[PDB]
Amino acid sequence: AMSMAVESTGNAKAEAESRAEAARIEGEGSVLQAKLKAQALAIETEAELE
Amino acid sequence: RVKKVREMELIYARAQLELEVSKAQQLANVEAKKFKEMTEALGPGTIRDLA
Repeated sequence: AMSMAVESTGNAKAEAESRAEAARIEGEGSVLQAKLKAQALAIETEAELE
Repeated sequence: RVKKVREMELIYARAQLELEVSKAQQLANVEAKKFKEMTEALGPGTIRDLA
């Protein structure tokens, strides 16, 4: 029982930390997409402003 | 981005403001002094009988 218990806990922490680390860096990805697509829209309509 | 373009729509609408303003303003001067001279050259009793 405890054998396949640690089996199951690791086996699910597997498909867990997978999507988890993917989430980490897809998130910091959108973080800099934010900082950037900011300066995109921020000055598109700064020239179009004028 | 939105701030700058719409603060400009501010200045542009200030412009379009003054355009419509003096548009109707001097159209008003037009028609008002039109009917001014109309009824003044008419005369009080003349227009009274005409109506």
